[PDB]
Amino acid sequence: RLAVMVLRWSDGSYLEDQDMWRMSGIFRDVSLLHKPTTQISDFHVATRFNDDFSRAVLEAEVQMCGELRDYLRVTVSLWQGETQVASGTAPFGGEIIDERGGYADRVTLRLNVENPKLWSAEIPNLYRAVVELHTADGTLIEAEACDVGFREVRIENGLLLLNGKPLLIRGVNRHEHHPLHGQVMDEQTMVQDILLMKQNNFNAVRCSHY
Amino acid sequence: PNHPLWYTLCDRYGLYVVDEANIETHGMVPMNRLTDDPRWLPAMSERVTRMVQRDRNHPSVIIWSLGNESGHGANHDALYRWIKSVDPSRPVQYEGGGADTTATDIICPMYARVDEDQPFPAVPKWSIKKWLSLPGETRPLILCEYAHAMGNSLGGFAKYWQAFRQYPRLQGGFVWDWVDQSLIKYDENGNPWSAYGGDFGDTPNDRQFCM
Ligand SMILES: O=C1O[C@H](CO)[C@H](O)[C@H](O)[C@H]1O
Ligand SMILES: [Mg+2]
Ligand code: NA
Ligand code: NA
Repeated sequence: RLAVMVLRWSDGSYLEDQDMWRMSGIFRDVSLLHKPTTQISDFHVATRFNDDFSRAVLEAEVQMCGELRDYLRVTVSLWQGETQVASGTAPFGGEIIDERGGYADRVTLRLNVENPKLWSAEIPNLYRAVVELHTADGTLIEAEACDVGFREVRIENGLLLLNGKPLLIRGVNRHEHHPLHGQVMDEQTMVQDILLMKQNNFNAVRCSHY
Repeated sequence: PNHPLWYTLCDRYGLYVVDEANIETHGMVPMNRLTDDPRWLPAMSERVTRMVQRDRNHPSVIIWSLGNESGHGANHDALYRWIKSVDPSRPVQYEGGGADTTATDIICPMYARVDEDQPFPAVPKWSIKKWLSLPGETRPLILCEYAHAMGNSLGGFAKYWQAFRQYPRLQGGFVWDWVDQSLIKYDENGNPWSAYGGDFGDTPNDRQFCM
């Protein structure tokens, strides 16, 4: 048995003065997650590009918790639909970063990607990154994963660029609001909103204000 | 460069002066044909250097100009730098080649409009408000020529002034121009009348465009 005591007002309320209905409760999902003792505790995915975006490097930093052992490995594999386009395998032990050494509980994988299909609102090309924590000899301990969008966002000479091209933001602010369920969101409502937005020539959304 | 007394009078009466080199090559095709030519650098140099040597002590002169309507040639860049080295006390401007070249400290277009772009190839005349904020642009904007006062004219003059007052980096401009270039001729009865191009049997000529 779980018991959860939810306070409507807290010191947190001073930082939550959004122009919206003031409600309270357990209003998003509750889940139970099982992870192994030796586990992926964090991963970051970055994509960097050459000048014309014909070459990319995917860089995945992976952190673990548990006891560190020589046989442990991370394999990051990148997939374009059903095709594995790149893969890399390494033991833990990051590069030296200071006088005390480096992170023995982290590893960074770097994968080369030629002619990456680029992500934008116009063409949302996605790859799948799979992060496998495993023994060298082939025992999968656990896997985590994400969708990867190959895109560069930068401000250069006063312009916001996406893959080297200046954006024109056709945007809207969107609160999480339902007339029957209040601030509880569901997949159907989210999809309905995205459809209507894109059908009405929006390409951007601001998460007002959370 | 004007008659020497002009500068004395502007010193004493109080007017800001743009002192401009006697270099205009408008009729060349393209406009920079002579000004990009190193053979013409000596002649151009003298028209710039000898002006600065003459007029540098006048407080009324606040800006040096490299001339007018001669495109943008490497000779302009060389002479822009000469002035900056010899006289750091005054900005240098020049409009040729699109009003915002490397040979000018001030965005100094001629007849750029307030709100309307005129996107001519190579040498566009942007809306003055738009011009200030083009990616990477930081310079002040003062039109070397604007509000062409030919005959019944100066329509839209207030639009420039509203913009000048609203935009810090829009620091005004110079109207074109002060006085009609008409000349006195006399009829059969010795009565004087105002003449323009073509009235002296001069041909080809551009008629009333001098007024
Ligand atoms: O300034 C704002 O204008 C909106 C007016 O409805 C709303 O209050 C937004 O949350 C706030 O950022
Ligand atoms: Mg508010
Ligand atoms: Na101003
Ligand atoms: Na004229």
